[PDB]
Amino acid sequence: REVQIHLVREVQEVYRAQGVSIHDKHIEVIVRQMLRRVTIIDSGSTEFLPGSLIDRAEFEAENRRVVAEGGEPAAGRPVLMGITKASLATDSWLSAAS
Amino acid sequence: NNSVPGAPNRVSFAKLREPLEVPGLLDVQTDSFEWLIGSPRWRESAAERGDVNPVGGLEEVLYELSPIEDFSGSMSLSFSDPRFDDVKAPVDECKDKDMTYAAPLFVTAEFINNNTGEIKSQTVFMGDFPMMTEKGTFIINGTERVVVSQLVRSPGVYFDETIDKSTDKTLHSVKVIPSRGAWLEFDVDKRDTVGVRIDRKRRQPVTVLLKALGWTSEQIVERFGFSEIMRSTLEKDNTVGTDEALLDIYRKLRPGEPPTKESAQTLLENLFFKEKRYDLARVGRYKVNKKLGLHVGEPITSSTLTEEDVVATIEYLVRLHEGQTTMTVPGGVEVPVETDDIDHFGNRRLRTVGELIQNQIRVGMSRMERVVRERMTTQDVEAITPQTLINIRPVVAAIKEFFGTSQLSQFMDQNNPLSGLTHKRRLSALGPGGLSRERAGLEVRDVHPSHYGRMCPIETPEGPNIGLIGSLSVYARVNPFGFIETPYRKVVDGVVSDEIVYLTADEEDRHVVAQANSPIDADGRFVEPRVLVRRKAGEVEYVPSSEVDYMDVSPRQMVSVATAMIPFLEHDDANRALMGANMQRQAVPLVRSEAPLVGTGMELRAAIDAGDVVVAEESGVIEEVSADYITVMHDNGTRRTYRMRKFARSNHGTCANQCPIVDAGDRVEAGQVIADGPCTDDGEMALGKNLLVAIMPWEGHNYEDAIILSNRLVEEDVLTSIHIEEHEIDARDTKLGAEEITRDIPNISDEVLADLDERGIVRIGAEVRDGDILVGKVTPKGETELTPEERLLRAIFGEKAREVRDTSLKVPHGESGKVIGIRVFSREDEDELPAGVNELVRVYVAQKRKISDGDKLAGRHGNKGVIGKILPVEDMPFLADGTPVDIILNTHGVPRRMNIGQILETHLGWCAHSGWKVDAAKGVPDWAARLPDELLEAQPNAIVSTPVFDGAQEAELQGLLSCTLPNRDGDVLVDADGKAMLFDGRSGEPFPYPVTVGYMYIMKLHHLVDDKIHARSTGPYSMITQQPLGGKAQFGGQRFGEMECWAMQAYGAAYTLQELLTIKSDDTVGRVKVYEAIVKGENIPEPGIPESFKVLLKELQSLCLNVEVLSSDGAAIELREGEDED
Amino acid sequence: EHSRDPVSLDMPVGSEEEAPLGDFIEDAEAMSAENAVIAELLHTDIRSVLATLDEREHQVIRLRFGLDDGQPRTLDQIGKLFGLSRERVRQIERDVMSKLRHGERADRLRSYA
Amino acid sequence: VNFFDELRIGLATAEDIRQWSYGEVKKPETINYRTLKPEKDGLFCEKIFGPTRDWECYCGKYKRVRFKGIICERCGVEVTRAKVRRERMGHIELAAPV
Amino acid sequence: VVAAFQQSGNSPMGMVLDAVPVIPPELRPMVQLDGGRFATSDLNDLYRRVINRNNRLKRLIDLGAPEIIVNNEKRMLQESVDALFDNGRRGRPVTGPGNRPLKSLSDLLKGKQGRFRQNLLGKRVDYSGRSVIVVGPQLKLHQCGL
Ligand SMILES: [Zn+2]
Repeated sequence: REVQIHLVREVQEVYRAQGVSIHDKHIEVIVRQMLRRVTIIDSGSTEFLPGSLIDRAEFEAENRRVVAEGGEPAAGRPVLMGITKASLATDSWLSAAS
Repeated sequence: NNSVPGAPNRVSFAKLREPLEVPGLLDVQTDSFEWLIGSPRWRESAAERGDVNPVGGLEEVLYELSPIEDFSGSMSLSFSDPRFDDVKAPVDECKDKDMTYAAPLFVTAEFINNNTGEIKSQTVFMGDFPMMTEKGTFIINGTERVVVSQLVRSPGVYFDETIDKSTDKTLHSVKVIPSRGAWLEFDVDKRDTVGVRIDRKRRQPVTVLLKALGWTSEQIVERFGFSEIMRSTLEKDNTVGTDEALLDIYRKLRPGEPPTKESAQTLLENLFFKEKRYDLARVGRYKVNKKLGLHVGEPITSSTLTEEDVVATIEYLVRLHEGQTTMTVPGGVEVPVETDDIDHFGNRRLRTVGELIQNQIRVGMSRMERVVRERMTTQDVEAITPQTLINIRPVVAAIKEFFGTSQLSQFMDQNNPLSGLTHKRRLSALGPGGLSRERAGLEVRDVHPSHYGRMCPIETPEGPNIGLIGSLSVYARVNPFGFIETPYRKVVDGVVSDEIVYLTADEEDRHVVAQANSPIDADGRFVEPRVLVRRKAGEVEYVPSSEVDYMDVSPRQMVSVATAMIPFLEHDDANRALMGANMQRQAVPLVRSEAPLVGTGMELRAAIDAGDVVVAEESGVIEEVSADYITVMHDNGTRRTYRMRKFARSNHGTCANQCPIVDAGDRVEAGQVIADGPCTDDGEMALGKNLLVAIMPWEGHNYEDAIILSNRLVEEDVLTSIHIEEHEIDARDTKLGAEEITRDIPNISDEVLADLDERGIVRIGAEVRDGDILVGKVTPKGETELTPEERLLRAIFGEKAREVRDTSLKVPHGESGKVIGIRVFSREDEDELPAGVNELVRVYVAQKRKISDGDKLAGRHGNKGVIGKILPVEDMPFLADGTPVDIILNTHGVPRRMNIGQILETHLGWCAHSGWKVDAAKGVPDWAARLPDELLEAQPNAIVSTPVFDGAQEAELQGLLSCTLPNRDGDVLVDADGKAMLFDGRSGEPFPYPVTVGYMYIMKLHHLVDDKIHARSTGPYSMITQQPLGGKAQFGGQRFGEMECWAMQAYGAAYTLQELLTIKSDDTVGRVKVYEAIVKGENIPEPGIPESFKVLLKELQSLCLNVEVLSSDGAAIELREGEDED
Repeated sequence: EHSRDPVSLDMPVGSEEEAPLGDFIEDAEAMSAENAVIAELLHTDIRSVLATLDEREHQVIRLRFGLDDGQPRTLDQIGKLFGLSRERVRQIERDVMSKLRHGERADRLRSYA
Repeated sequence: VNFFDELRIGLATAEDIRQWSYGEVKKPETINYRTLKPEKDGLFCEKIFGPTRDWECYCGKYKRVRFKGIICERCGVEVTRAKVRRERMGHIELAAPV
Repeated sequence: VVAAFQQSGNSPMGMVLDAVPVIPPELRPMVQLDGGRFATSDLNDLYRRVINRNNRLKRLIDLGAPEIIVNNEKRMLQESVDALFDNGRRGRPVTGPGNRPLKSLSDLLKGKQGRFRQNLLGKRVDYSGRSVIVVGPQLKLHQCGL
């Protein structure tokens, strides 16, 4: 939450100082896509190799489900990416070609 | 003081006398070529400049090359003494006949035959050299070409330095830059491993290379005993020994080769002492000598780098790194120790036409001598003659390529005389041998304090090529080496002196330069105790009047030709003046030209030197004058006829006319103007008309830079312009048969062929429109498949097979107007047509364009605009005397853009038009004390001049506006403030408040609406991509980029986006179906799969990448499909 | 002309937005929809019109010309095949052309010229 | 119609390449120097890629659309739409793997 | 990488080719531009080298040339296929008449002038047109004068 406050405050401070104004949600829609990834340390029972970034949708729910069957949970902590890396990681090959 | 006899006397507000007259404006181009060909005039001029043994351009390229050996010394060839011959045909003939203005070049080669001893020498034809007409334009292949001078780094030594960030320690790096050869970067590192990096190879400490040069350890220590870092490096080096050093150098330079001592010596000599492999021009040697102060007295010789220079460089580097301010190399004078900057115009030379052509000839000669050397070493020796040795294919090929493809051989744009003149004065920075756009860092596009008087800072293209293209100032001159000089007049002791001396950037820094506007007593004494000055490096500060050493010549020294004719330029901003300068080169010549009421003194000289006007060569009396030619009877009894062209198409389309101004029986003095080319009136440049401007926002029709024009301009041809289009078609012999131009075409009515003449080409004076037939051309289709039913039809009627097709020239869409003239080149009469063609006819069609909505107008101060509306005359607001204002300008764009100059021009324009009479009964009013005594009274429609940076002051304008003469009705229209009471044209009641009125000089830019209009319902398509495109048959589609695609997505408009990409751009079956549905009443069908995707899929499969378009159930969809309509 | 080495389409032309010369090439051909309708109409019309004429003359047209097997038979050759003389073919063609320009044949075939 | 749920890209085994091809290219010739017609079994062969002009056959025996979808004995060129020349592919069967 | 192949959707045998495909002639047209001058795309040149060298090898292997000859020929064939799929990827690119590198098969997808970049640049639509604009104050907010 605090990093989200920082990013929105910093960007908005830049624009307002220059005169223009844009509503926050137009910036929050970006930081949301910038921040939806969880980094991992150890797999333990997860197929994906350690250190590989996995998004909440694939990580949190699947890991919880694997815990239900009996597999040990994997350790993951929030990570922040850039507008370039976030796209490259999840974009499809058609889009990534250009 | 008017230099040209027949000048229109325009009283000027100038208050400072100019000691130096403007030099020949286009001498930048002509002098360089005169040097190239070794013309007598250049040699005579070089006699005064102070050169004992000057050498021409060609006399240098083929002198240095000679003698050429055969690797054995038994055969040598030498040529020298190049001479030209009378040009084959005059300029006009070579322009009409599509020839190339040239002269044949002969050189005197001699063969020595060292073994036998007998010699053989005779002249050898070298090729037809493209000569330069008197106006500085090359007529290559019938098109006037101008080669723009180029800015390039000066070869030499540049003691660059940089400051480290992590260590905060200064790192110096000298970088020897020769004309051709290797680089010798002696960079010093925080590690103290001062090392060489020959050819950017792995860095090696300089001690190794120095020892490889043979310097003894004792000699190095004793000489460099005063440099601590040198000693530490010497004691820290690992590799030692001359033989070991050179072997290491040999391995580093060319690794993987036998490390033999003799091989290393050959490389060392081949790299530093070989006069062919490694070479710097005479300019480079001069710079190196001056920088290092070596052989300062010796004249420029032995271009190749010498070892004493290298050791001097290393001494300079170490001494600088110590921090010493001055150093003295033994055997030479002392020189200052300081870092150097490339952008400084002391280090950026100028290579004019002579230098550019000379290099191309050098490459041609280099190739030729390679062939002659091969032939000499292989051909027989007993009966070898130079003719059989010397070859001319490479030289002629080289010169032709330069004028046909080189980026520095550009189509001379002839929009108007000013555009031509400025193009010759250009200073391009990009091109071969120069920084490209991407490599050009922002640091080089900026202005430098060394541009003052050498290169105008205001005039430059506004587009991406900003800062890479400039222009010589008015007074700038190019010294023989290439550095741009600028006049100054010295001060012997605090007193100005008449004689002037030309100083370059290097000589400027040492001295101290005053300013022109600084007041001076009549006897030359500086009235003030301190005067504003320009110090060494862009620093300006007051100094005692005695310390001043140099003073400028005129305040207009820093401005180019275009910028020098913007009145009240001292009141505009740099941005506007830049746009004002760049739009005077886009004006279009009108039918009738009028000299501006207010304009600087540069109007007249720019017109005379532009070459548009014809000027009498010698004094005489005009015996007969006609609209075609004028003949002047000289005082020596010899007649001369001045043939002057009428309605001749320029390069860019605008017409060119020369109407004589003199009358029969009138004496004319030498140098006077005889006829006025385009954009000229009485011999002074006139790019536009005078319009009665009113500055107020009118009903929103002039909203945000739009303009409103009275209908008087349209109906009285005030701003009417002529434009000439050239259409050409050629008849070529095909495999099937020979194409022939003929009046008979298959299945066309006699009405469509009514205007065609007997020859099959439209007759002069026939008014054509978009689509009519200009040239009746039939091509043969005899050996083509004939349908069985079709040739049966031929037999049924007895109808002629008539296989011949009809590729008949037609007026491209949007063209019209009379057919002024037609030229037909026929090989049957031996007209020298290109190989493969027989008949080549070009038809010129002329249209007289008026001014309408969408055309661009603009003043001289960068106040652009587009004609928003053209109101009838009665709707325009009119002064109290019934005169309707001819144009209206919005007042919201004057203060924000900060070009108040145009307001000043309007005020002075009215005062010039009305005529004033300063009150003199009670003496000159205080504000008029400085006005010239002959400027106190002017008649109506008087012409006035306000030279840039020295002209009418604010006090003077305020005085004149209150002293204007009354109207013929006896009433003064404008009040003391310049505002007048206007009557509304529609309402009829006066506007509540007074409004500004005056005459502003308005040009007509070439961004006309008629050119910018496109529409495409359906037209020809591409072949590889299947996308719209058409050459004026259908205008062609407008790109729908990615940014437009984002906009459509943002709206959520999914159907519209699909149509714009699929149905009407690529989907071939879609395009046919939609056009059949629209023509009928049926609904437009659904789109298909874009052809772009299928191409991508069928080209991705070719790289051996199995690509499948899966569907639900994981089953591939067969993209190939075929359905037969109907 | 044979000695000429063909130019490459990938070469940029006049530095026009780095557009290869092949981009500007105009297909300006392959209007399959137009060709099919014209071919169907004209070929069927001539076949039907020839059928309305004398059937033997229809064979003469096919052989004199080659509507089926090519090889346009000359006057003497077609006379040999039909047993007639070389001089009879000219008159036969004169009759065919005269017939083709009258009646419904003209109404159908007035176009296609 | 236009349902393309997903799009797969995979390495093309040599068997696949033969399946795509409608023939084999066996000669380096491009076009005849007199007739300006694609040469037999050449890099522009009409037999492999397709007919040059719509509803032609390279012999003339099937110049009319009345015969369509028919492969000719004289030449083997399918009598069909000319734009099929833009989609049909051939393969060069190498004698040494690369 | 091994796991990537372990999914075994496609065997690793695809890395070595036994038959290269040729794009349809239309995508590499042989047009005769006006003036009797023939124009061809570089793809035709690159394919000719591959076909010619392969045919020579077929003839040469049948003849029974020594080992060095066949080895050199296969090296030429491999180099030609290398140039076809990517020119300039390795070594000095094969050059044209003006020392201009040939546009190989993969050069249609890479760089600013590629299929993917071109798709970004946009497609030239129909039923369009452009012209200068001039302010008209007599219009309503939902009108434009053509
Ligand atoms: Zn056939």
